[PDB]
Amino acid sequence: MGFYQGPDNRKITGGLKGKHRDKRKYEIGNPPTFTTLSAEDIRIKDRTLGGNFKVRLKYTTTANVLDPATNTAKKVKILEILETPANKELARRGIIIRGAKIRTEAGLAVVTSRPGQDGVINAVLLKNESQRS
Repeated sequence: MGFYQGPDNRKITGGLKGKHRDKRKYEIGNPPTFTTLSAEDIRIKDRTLGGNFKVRLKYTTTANVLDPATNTAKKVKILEILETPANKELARRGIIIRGAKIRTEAGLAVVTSRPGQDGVINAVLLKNESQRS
């Protein structure tokens, strides 16, 4: 009870600290080179490509002329039927009936059998031109 000094407060300013200036560290510079290709490699599989398959021989329409003079049966190509059978329109296709005249690379022959599995109709040479009258 008389006199007493009150709470004296001062400003303790001790923030005397500077920062630093920043430079480059170790940043990624140049990128690496690239790969080439495999185009020519695929072109080497492309160059060695195979050829093409060939053709086959087929069954030509034949008449099996037994030649009575030589007594030997032969396969000669069919020209045409001359003496018209009842089944002429079928004999055009080559379905000829026994007794109808036909021309072969041999001569005039008469069909003496039915059409074979080859489409080969057996015939016999009459050893002359049979007069159609």
